[PDB]
Amino acid sequence: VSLRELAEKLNIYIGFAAINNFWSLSDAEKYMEVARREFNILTPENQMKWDTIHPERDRYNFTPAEKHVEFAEENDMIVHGHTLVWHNQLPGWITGREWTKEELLNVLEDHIKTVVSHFKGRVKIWDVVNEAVSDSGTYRESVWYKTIGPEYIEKAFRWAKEADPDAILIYNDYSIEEINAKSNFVYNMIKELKEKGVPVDGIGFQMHIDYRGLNYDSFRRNLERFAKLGLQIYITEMDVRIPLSGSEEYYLKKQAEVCAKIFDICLDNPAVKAIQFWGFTDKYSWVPGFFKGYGKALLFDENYNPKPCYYAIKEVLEKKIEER
Repeated sequence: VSLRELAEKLNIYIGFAAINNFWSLSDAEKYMEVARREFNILTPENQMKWDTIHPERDRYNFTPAEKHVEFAEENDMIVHGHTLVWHNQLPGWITGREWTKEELLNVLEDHIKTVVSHFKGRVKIWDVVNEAVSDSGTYRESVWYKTIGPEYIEKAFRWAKEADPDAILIYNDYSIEEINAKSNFVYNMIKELKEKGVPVDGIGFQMHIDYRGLNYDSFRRNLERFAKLGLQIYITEMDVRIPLSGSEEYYLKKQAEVCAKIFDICLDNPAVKAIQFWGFTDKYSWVPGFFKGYGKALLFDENYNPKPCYYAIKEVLEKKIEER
């Protein structure tokens, strides 16, 4: 039984992030086969981002993203868009010049409406605003915030909902799984947005954690408070990094325990609608390059062979189905 088959029985989605030009990889055939066999939701890792989809002020390139959508549709997967507003990897036409509030607001609205309208009805979930809060519990001083002020967030959501009323719009961020200064800020930010009628349909927890896991009680309580705001919950970029030194056997065992616990807790909260990993094979992962000294954070090894965490997750899913 595949992960997606089990997900269907529990009425949730389980998926991954698709690497750039996955269709032309030297091992594209094997990569795509594992993907279609196991998952029912796909997030383009980079090809829906600004620098790829909107390379010049008046130029739009949907070509790569369309291949991601085509693959998903052909293999019965829904698509998760990523991401409309972010501070990293912005094109030179944005970072290379000074802006005024009015000019950047027009730029932001134009981008959001064009991109969202282009995939209207084909992308079910959109990461509208990504990582807008600093790691100190304050607004991140990005070009958007510094130029426009906090209103860019509320406006991004309203514009996206206008372009596609049926799309589920979410705020996505890292290190906010537990109750802490950062998630507290996010909680108040979203509570306030929804009080004002802003269309924030859900929240996304990236889940970029390590073999040590999380404070599970805090995670459970945090999921509960966000669910009570009337939000759908998504685990969006999960990976459980382990040290590339020491006993791999020991770390993969801890990795499996962590994955099993996260799934156990998520499945117990009906607001969680999907769980995705930021890739699926250790052969293709952003972890080694970002977290020095770490890696082997995914479900399958470099040879596409399932790891301990894969079986652990599957058993948890099967257990939930039986109890129901």
